[PDB]
Amino acid sequence: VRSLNCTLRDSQQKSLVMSGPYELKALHLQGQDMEQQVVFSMSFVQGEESNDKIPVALGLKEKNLYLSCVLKDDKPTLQLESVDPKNYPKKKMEKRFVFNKIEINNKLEFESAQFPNWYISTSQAENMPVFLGGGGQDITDFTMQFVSS
Amino acid sequence: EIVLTQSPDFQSVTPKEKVTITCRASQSIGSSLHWYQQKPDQSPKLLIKYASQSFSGVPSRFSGSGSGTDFTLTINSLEAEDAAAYYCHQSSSLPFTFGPGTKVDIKRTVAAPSVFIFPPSDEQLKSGTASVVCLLNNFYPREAKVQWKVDNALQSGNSQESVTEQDSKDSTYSLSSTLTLSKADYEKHKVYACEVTHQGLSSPVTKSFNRGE
Amino acid sequence: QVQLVESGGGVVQPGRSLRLSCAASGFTFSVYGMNWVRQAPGKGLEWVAIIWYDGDNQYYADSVKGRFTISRDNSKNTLYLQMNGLRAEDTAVYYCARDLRTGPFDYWGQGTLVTVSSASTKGPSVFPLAPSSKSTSGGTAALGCLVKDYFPEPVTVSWNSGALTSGVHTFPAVLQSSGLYSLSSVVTVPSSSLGTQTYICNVNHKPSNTKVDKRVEPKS
Ligand SMILES: [Cl-]
Ligand SMILES: [Cl-]
Repeated sequence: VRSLNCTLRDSQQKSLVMSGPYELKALHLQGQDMEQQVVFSMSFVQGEESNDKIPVALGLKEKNLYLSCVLKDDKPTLQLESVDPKNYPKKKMEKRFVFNKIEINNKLEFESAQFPNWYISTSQAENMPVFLGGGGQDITDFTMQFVSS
Repeated sequence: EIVLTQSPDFQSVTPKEKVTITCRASQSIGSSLHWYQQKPDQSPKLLIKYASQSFSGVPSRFSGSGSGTDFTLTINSLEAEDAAAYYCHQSSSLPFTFGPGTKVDIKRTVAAPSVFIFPPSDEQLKSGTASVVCLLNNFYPREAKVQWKVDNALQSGNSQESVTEQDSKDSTYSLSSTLTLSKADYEKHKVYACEVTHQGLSSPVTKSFNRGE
Repeated sequence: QVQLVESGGGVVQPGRSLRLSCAASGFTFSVYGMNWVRQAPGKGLEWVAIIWYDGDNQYYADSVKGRFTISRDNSKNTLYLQMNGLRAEDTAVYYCARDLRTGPFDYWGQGTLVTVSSASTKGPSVFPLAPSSKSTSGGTAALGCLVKDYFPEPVTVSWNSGALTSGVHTFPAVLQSSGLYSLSSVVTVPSSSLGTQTYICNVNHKPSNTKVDKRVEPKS
């Protein structure tokens, strides 16, 4: 399965970094610290090609992890899940790892294909974890930059 | 936990040689495998990040390749300064682990060790203990076998070996094998010998002495 | 430029505690993960612990899990390691290292030596390794000095006050059953020089202030 290596920055230009074994946080980084951005492997999965939506999976290129959405106490939750890197990416990716990549207002939105109207989100505040959210004050828009280095 | 193994344990390389050393992971680690160089009593330094990516300031002769479980570090034309320990480390998952390392040295012509045996001094055994030193001097390769004979009987668990780092000029090693015995045990026997087996010797070399003769 | 400087290593009794420090400069310390990596004498590198950039999380190797505590102070650009229940196996050079994206250890400190022992400071006993009577005409003879039973490291050895350097091999120390160090320093010389040239090994052990100048003569 062919995928693209990228970094993601929210609509407030906050970069995404690892803060734990299974956690990401969003914060503004100085230009010289741009290399700290977590590297995603975005793969295109077999699925629902509705007008303006494309099914994707988001792996961490440098870890045996994928973003997935599950329920915890009736609440849709984002998590980083350990996988065996040799079996991934899969064309038929498991439902929990599927995100609908939405292109709107020249930006990216990642909706859980498991939880409609739930998106990969960041808070306005500095250095808070990345989560599943979406009235409201959550940031759901991102820009994708390609990895060259 | 992910375990990393490195092959070989020791590598002898002629300067200007293209050399390749391996690192194997117990599980698939993608490309999250890093290479480090470490000279003795020196801090390690990063050589290659994420299997095959260059690190600023590292000489272009260092190259990495591989993915999944099998990884290689290439030295494209080894230079004298490249004799060092080479470690791989994985960052795919916690806990983070290092491989056991590969020691790379400078190949030169086989050199037989010059063997010398030294009985304990009179001043030593006065304080209750006796030391028998067997010196293997200026040899190549590092591989040498030292067996202690006490009245044609083989010894065990009472000797400690020490090996110098590879000489920067003659590319040889020297080794000491120190047999420790109580004053009493030393006074019980007559013949003390050390037999040395090395590639440079057609037949092993024995160096002996009769106690106080 | 990136600089990492460890401090705090030394001799500690087993069961007791010690704090290591690592001061950083030349980079935004508050956005990089920091690590401790150790190396026991003559052994491989062993990863000890990680602390993420903000210090809200950390991770330890099983070998140190529960006995060790990794921490940081982003306002002072300092990384810490608190070691408890220290044992003989914990004797190692401890390096601090920055990681890139929780990946490679891109910058390393110089290392700090931690010695875990119940041994008391002691100067060595210096014995001669007398040149053999079998040393032949126009041949080489080996002689030396057995520097035995000292603590802690290091001892230094020179020959003829550093006048004699070619053919000298001062061996790395080996830790004995007793918890004391021992090494030998040898030199190869012309067999014909044995009567005309004087050979003295100069042993120096600063922790006990022991200076010994031993004459190495053929036995009679
Ligand atoms: Cl940035
Ligand atoms: Cl080069």
